[PDB]
This record gives sequence, structure tokens and C-alpha cells, in this order.
Amino acid sequence: VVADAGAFLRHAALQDIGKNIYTIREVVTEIRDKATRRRLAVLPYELRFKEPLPEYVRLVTEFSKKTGDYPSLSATDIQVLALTYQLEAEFVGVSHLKQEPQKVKVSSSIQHPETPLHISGFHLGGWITPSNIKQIVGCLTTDFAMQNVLLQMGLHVLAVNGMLIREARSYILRCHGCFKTTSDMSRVFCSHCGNKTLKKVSVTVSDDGTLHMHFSRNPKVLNPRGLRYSLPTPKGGKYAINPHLTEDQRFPQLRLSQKARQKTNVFAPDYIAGVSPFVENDISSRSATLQVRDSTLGAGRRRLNPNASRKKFVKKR
Amino acid sequence: GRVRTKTVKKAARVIIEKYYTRLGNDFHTNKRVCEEIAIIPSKKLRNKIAGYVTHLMKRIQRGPVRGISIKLQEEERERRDNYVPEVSALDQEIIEVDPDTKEMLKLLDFGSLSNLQVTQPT
Amino acid sequence: MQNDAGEFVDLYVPRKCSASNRIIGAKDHASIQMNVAEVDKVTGRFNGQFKTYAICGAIRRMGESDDSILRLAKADGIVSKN
Amino acid sequence: PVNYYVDTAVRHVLLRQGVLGIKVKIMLPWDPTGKIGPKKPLPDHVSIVEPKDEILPTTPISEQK
Amino acid sequence: EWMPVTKLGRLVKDMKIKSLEEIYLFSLPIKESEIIDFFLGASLKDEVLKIMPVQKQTRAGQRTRFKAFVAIGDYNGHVGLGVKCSKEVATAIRGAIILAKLSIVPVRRGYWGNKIGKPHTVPCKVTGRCGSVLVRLIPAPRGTGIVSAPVPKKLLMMAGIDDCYTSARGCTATLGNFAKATFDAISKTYSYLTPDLWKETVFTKSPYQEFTDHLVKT
Amino acid sequence: SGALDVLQMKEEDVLKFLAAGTHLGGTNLDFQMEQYIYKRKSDGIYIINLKRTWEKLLLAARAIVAIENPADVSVISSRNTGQRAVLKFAAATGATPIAGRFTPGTFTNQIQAAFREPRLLVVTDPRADHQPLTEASYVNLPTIALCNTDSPLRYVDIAIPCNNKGAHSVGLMWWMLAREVLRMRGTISREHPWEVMPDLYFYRDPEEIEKEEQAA
RNA sequence: AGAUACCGUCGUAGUUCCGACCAUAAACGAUGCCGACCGGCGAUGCGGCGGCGUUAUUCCCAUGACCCGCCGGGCAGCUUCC
Ligand SMILES: [Zn+2]
Repeated sequence: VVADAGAFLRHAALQDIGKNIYTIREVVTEIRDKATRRRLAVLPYELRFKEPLPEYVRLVTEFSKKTGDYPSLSATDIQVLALTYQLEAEFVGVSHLKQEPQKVKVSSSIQHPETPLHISGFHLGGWITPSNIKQIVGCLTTDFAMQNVLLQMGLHVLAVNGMLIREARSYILRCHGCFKTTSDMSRVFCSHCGNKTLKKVSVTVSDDGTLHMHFSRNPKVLNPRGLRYSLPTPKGGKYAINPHLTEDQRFPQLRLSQKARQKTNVFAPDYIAGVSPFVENDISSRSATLQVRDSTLGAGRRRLNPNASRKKFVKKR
Repeated sequence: GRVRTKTVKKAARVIIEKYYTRLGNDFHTNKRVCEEIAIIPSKKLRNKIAGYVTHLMKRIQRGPVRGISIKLQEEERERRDNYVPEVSALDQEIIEVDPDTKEMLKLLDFGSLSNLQVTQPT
Repeated sequence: MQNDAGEFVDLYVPRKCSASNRIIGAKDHASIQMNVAEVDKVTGRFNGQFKTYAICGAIRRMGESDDSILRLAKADGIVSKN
Repeated sequence: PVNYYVDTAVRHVLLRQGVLGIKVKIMLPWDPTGKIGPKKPLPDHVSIVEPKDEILPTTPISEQK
Repeated sequence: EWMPVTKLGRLVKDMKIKSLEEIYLFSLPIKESEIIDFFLGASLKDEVLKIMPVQKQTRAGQRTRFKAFVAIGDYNGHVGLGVKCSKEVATAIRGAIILAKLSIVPVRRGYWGNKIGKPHTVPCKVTGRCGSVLVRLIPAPRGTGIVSAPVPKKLLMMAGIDDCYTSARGCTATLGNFAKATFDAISKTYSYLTPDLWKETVFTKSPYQEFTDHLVKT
Repeated sequence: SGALDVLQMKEEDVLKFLAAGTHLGGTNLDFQMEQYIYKRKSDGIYIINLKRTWEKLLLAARAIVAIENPADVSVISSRNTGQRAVLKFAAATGATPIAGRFTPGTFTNQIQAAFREPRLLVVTDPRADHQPLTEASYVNLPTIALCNTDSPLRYVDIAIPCNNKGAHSVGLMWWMLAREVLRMRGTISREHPWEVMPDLYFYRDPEEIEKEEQAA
């Protein structure tokens, strides 16, 4: 019953049924949420601190590149899966394991990648019915890069859901250029070839590790259309904005002012005294005069192709 | 508040650069070696210098900070830069290759390479 | 250049561009003198010989000094055909 | 160190239309007084000893005089 | 005693760059004014073309500073032009003297009619431009002198141009524009291909590529 | 390439460019680079003619050779993908590298202690470090730029059509550049493949140090 | 403080159609017309040319609808030390 930082981030206080609870000292000190340290204050006296052996760690990393997750995992995420390996070699039959499991078995569909495959309020009924937010030996990990490596060994684990795992539904990113799948959903640029040729790939992993992956065979994604356009001169200075080609070229430090970057925490009832019922807009600083915006704001205009019919009075960033 | 100064900062880094080997993590031994080399004015200044040297030694013992250029730490760095693993990632068996990449080397008379894999075109 | 008696009445002979044959001016600083080295045809080591080229700045402004040097070494056999 | 580096001199020179008055300040250098400057250097200046080059031994040779 | 900060100045100082001409041949920039003092030396004269007062519109009024248009020239070989704006009028002059030595073009001299003796006039009819100031040099017969405004006559005299026909157009009253444009036009005499210059250019070893053995030394 | 089979692209080396994916080009292609391409395919990945890429490496592998003092070469990465290549390039070269931030005015401002006067410049990127390109436009410096499909050839002198968006894509270019210029100068010759492994010139990515110290 | 003005309620001529007048506009790209030459890059409108594919219930060719490329003339962009 190996404990993970995501189990305390969702606060899965389940030290009651699984009683062989071992964990890493590092993955609880790296958590920056204070309610997890509040969880660390009282309950975890039933678990035990333990590290895995360097013989065990390297054998985890062998089929980790063979399941294509070794750059997708963190460094502390490596040792937790090797911490399960000593527990499985100790308690459970090693004779029921496998490694180098299985091929891709591409299930090409005519389903668009951005379709709401099992997003909860989305329906094609399925309501919310306000009980189901909490209804949305082993381990308790909510990271799929952690969950992928487990079930390919054939290691049934559980979650905050007390039942065991059988279905693993998530999304990965395959490079359309160099055919390299990463389990990370956050990055938008590739890890092997470095282009923006990552595309959304849905997976479905069973407990045995039946990797079958819906590669979306649909030419709206397989498209060269909005992909060629001339770029301005490379500009160097304090306020230059080069159009975000690589994942790490040195942008100049452009930041929002902290009186503009913060929104309203309008939930909090310590709220009445003073100013207007909204956040004050920043009209004073030179963060506002240089028109510095959020990197998340305006992302729909990035998806618009450059050579199009923009209205004759717009200018973006 | 209590912010250090260029006279504190820029002069302490020179002691790191030239005489790192005699330095240590003490305030009170960095300070006693500071007067051996730095021809200083008054003692408040050399105390702030020695404190920034001690803080900077603490910062170094994690990893190299930007301000330093050490004759001893960079040879240590090059002998930690030379991480030479067993198998480099350019000696591999199977590398999946698009069919439009395949036709190039058949025309550029390298179609005899067998490490490739033409995949199902998506 | 040469007077009636034939003395060379000039200070220096300004070099010409090796691409577009224009005079490289004396205060021209995007100008290039690229001393490209020669190989052995057998060993692949250094000959002792080297072919000096020259690119004027307005060519270098246009992004076209790449192909220019590229076809100049085509012209000297330093670039193989295709 | 304004009180032992600069030298203030103030005068009253006369002309037909009135008085001009001049001011001359001479900030003295270092290198103690051979008529030139003070003993004590600048209290901002931090002179560090030049990097003294030392011989590195490899083999334990005991040079016994 | 002068201690250079460039690879150029060392080879100038240490008898490795023979003349001024090899710097012009490979079009190397000169960043040290003492190199000009090395070759020209005595054979170099300077002129103030104007001192004008200018004013910075400060938040508390104005404050007075001075521009200094200094044209220098090797009589028979070379010209230059420097424009320094300082607060002190003696400072602005000696700034622009250095600044003109950093701006030494050579000039090409030709013949009007037949080529007897030494050249005296412009080789062809070159032009120059600086900000609505057209300035046109024109070749002229031997002994006609410079037929110009007083301002380009300075640069043409200090070049060694004995005689020329000048024509100008624009707001020539603005001195800096009108003095750079005639400095522009005399700069272009060596930047003009004439049929004498069709001999293919044997690229000699640049002193960087030649005397780099002495540059590893110091 | 000088049409030598001694200098021809050998059969092992084609694998590495395929391995890292330098043949995979960018999404944009410069028309000045459109000479060097092999073909457009579907989804805008302009596959680069690698034999043409190989021919441009060798001209750069002749350009650096003629300089007597190997210290007279500046080698620059402005970003954090070609840091470790450029540093240990000059360790195997004798070049004079610049890693990380290029100080604006390194080549112009003759007062600086950082002021160096090289005779030849090699750039990792004509878009990331474009600042030492315009610096090289003033001091009469020839220029080599590891040009992607989207790479403006402005103020370049010779240019190499590879990919450089990828981490390993960059490091193999510098390793194999250094692999030829040394065998051009007179170290161990064409027979032995070189003792330095190209994983040394890959970018470190120090999240992988904690992924390599915890296993090896 | 001042209002015959910034306001509102009605409201003629007019705004509408037909037949004649009338010929001015910040009638603007504040940029004559025809022709040649001079950097790129995609998007779009019309016509044509070529083509693996998917749907019109497939299929038989049609023909549309999309998709990739090319040519020509357009309204427009964007780019760039021409
Ligand atoms: Zn990729």
C-alpha cells in the first residue's frame, strides 16, 4: 500500500484497510500544500519510511523507457515505483509478473481528439446529482505516469476509490514528427524532436496492461494548412517578443504586476470592507502600458492560422 | 531592511575566485583569513564581507553560483560534466520513420539501412 | 590608375566582391574575407592551401551570401554536384 | 573623508563692477605624503592582495635541510 | 606611451602593419585613434567648421552644451569628419578630433584630360547624400581650383583635391548634413568601379591571418 | 562535400540523424532555406535533404581549419539546449566558446574585459542568438549558423540545414562538426571513430541528474 | 450670474414613386492612365488543370460537398536594411 503525494493532495486518508503502508520521505517533504502537512501531523503514524535498493531501481528504469514514461516521470516518482518493487518481491508472488508487455494495437477511430471522452458534465442522461464529486499490497497514485508503469507489470493497486483498479482512461501526447509518446499532458512541445508536433492521444490500459490506443484517424488534425507563414526579424532587447518557437529560448523577463496578476477570492467572507465589488484594474503601472498579458489569456488566437482574414484594426501582443 | 551592497558583494567574490581553498563555512575563520589578504578599512566592512563569503560558501556547497569563476571548481565541474553513460541514445535498434523519409535515402543511395521502421501512416 | 609615363598613380587597389564583382569599400564592415581551406583528395587532411573568398555587405544583408559562397565553391569544386 | 581629502579655498577677487568669488577644491590622492595625499586610504576601497602563485607538489619529497 | 586594446593596434605598433593602406584593403574598422596618429602624425591638420550651442529641454529649464564639427585631413591623401557634442567647448573640439580620426576614408584622385603627372581632380562625377542634401563632385581642368561653397572647400582642400566643380541642392544651410554629404561623396571615389579596376584582385593575406603568431604573444 | 568518398557521408552517420530526428524539419520553411529541403510532406514537416545537410557541414568543416590560432573562433549558444555541446566543443577543439548570455557589445565595445576579437563565428541558432550575428556584421566576421527550415539566413556566411528544436538534434551537430575538423587538422585519422561519445555534448537537463544519480 | 444653446413635446418642407432640372462632397488611397523591371509567404474570390481519399446512402460512371497541389486575373493581408 504505497502512499503518494497525490493521495494527500486529494487527502485520501485511507490508512484503515490497507495496513502495509510504506512510503518515501522525500515525496512528503516536496509537497508545498499546507493541508498535506496538516495531514502529516496526526495520521501517518501507521505507515513506515523506507527506500528501495539500487539493484531494484535500475530494473524499474529498464522497462520504463520500454513503456515510454522515463522522461515523463519525476525523479522522486521513480523511487516510489521501485519502493513497490521490494514490497511485491517480499509479499506477493513474483511468478505472476510480466515485462516488455505488448504492442500498440492502434484502434483508429473517426473520433476527434478534443471530443469529450468521459468528461463528467458533458453528455452526447449523465447529470451531476450532487453526491458524485466524491464518486468521480498495492498503491494509491493519481498520476497516470505512475499508474501506467504499475499495470504493465500486472500490479493491481487501488486509489481513493477503495476498490481495485481495472480501467485506466487518460490521454498522452505522441509526437507526430518523431513518434515519441510522453505521459505528460502539460507540455505542448516535444521532448525528443522539440517541435509543436505533439498531438493528443487517448489510451486505455487494463490491469494486465492491454495497451490499445485510439490514434485519431481524422484529417482535421492531420493537416498542413495553417502551418506556413513568414516570421519577423529576430529581436533582441528588454521588450522584444519572439513568437515562441522553442520550449527554451531565453525570453526577456516580462511579468504582470502583482496588483494585476491576482484575481478575486470572492468565496472568502472577510470581504465587505472597502473597495468596489470587483478587482481594481491596473491602469497605472508599466506592466499595463507595455500590454503584458497572461500566457494563458488569448490562447484561442494562437490556434487561429496566421494567414487569415483578421479584422482591419486588431494587434495581438 | 538589510540589503548588502556592491562593495560588500563585488569584493567578496574576488576572495572566492583567488583563495577558495583556504575558505570554509565558519563566519569566524573566513573573517580571520579575510584580514590576511584583504587590505581593508574598518571592521564593520570586513565583517559584512566575511559574512557574504560565508553565505556564499553555503550557496556553493549546493552548487556553483553565477558570480564565481573558480580554477578549482571548474575542473571539478568538467569532471562532473563528463557524465558518460553506458549506452548513448544514438546506438539503438528500432527508430520509426515516415514513408516520405524512406524515399529520400533510396534516392540518396542509403536505402540499405535496416535499423529503420516504416510505420502505418496516420 | 596609370599616368602618361605609366607610373601607378593610386594609393591602393581596392578588392572586388567575389560574388557580384563590386568594390568592397574601405569603410565596409559587413564585408567578409573567408579563407576556405583545401583538402587532400586522398587523406582528407590540410593542404597548406586555402581559397580566399569575399562577400560584400549588401549581399550579406539580403541573406543570399549562403548560396553565393555555396555556388562559388561549386565553381571551385569544393562543393560536390547535388 | 571629505575632511581629509578635499581642500576648500574661497576668495574675494575685485573688479570694476563688483566682486567675484571663487571656490577651489582639490581632492587629494593616495600614496602617503611625500607632500602628496594622506596616509589612510579610502574607507570604501577594498584592496585585495593580488593572486599569489604557488607551486603544487605531487610526490611526497621531504626537503630536509 | 600607447598600449593598444585591439589586435589591430598591436600590429600597428609592432611594425607588422606596414602602411595605412592594408587596413583599407581588407576594410578593417579602426577603433583606436592613435593608429591615425601613427601613420599620418605631422601630416594632418584639423579645422573647426562650426561651434553651435544646443539646449536640452530639462524639467527645470535648459542647460547649455556645444556641438563641434571638426574636419581633419591629410593634404594629398585622406579626410575625416567628427561631430562631438559636449558641455565644454574645448572638450567638444578634442572629442570631434578623435572622432574624425576614427572616420578616415581614403580618397581616389583622377585626371580631367590626359594623365600627365600626378592626379589632381575627382576620377568621375560622384555624388553624396545626407538628409535632403545632394552634393555632386565633378572633374575639372588642372588649375581651376575648387568651385564650391566654403564648407566643402575645406574637405576638398584637406583631401588633396586641387580642383573640382561642385553642385549642391537642398537645405544646405544645415551644416552637419551639408558637411557629411560632401564627406559622403569623397568617400565614394574609391567605391566606384571604373574600367581601370577590372584587374582581378589577388587577395593577399590579411594581417590577422598573417601575423597571428605575434598576437598569441601579446 | 568535396566529392571525396573520404569526405562522403558514411553509412553509420545517417542513422544518428535519423535517430535524433534532424531529418524532421520545422513547421515553417524559409524560402532562402527552400534550396536545402528534400520535400514537403503532409502536416508541414519539411524533411531536410540530409546529403545537402552533410555537404554544408563540410564547408564549415573547412572554414574553421585555415585559422592558425584555434582560439580565434567564437562559438555561441544563447539558449539552454546547446550549452554542454559548446563548452566541451572547445575542450576538444581549442576554440573560444561563449555559453549562455552573450554580452551585447562583446565584439564592438573595445573597452570591455569581455571584448574579444575572433576571426570566425559559429552560431547555434540564427533566431535565438541573433544578437552575436549583428555584432558579427560589424567586425568583419564570417558566420556559421545551425539553420533549421525556419531560419533566416541574414548575415550568415555558410549555413547548415539541420534541426535544432530538439535537444539531441543540436548536440549531434556539434559532435560531428568537431569530429571532422580534428581529423582535418591531424589527430587520429578517418579509420577510428572518435573516442568522445556524442552523449557528452547532449544537453544535461538537470531534472535528469536526479533521475541518473538515483539509479547510477 | 447670464443663453435666444447642450432638453423634451408636436411638427412644415423633405425623407417615398414617376417626369424634367440642378453637377457639388473629407466624391479619399487626402496617392492620374498605359507598359516594363524589381524580395518573400501563405490564406481568400472566380474560372480552369491534376490527384491518393471521405460522404450524397456507399457501389456503375456521373456530378456536387470537402481535402492536397498548380496556373491566371481580383479584394486584401502579413513580412523585409530592395
Ligand atoms: Zn516529436
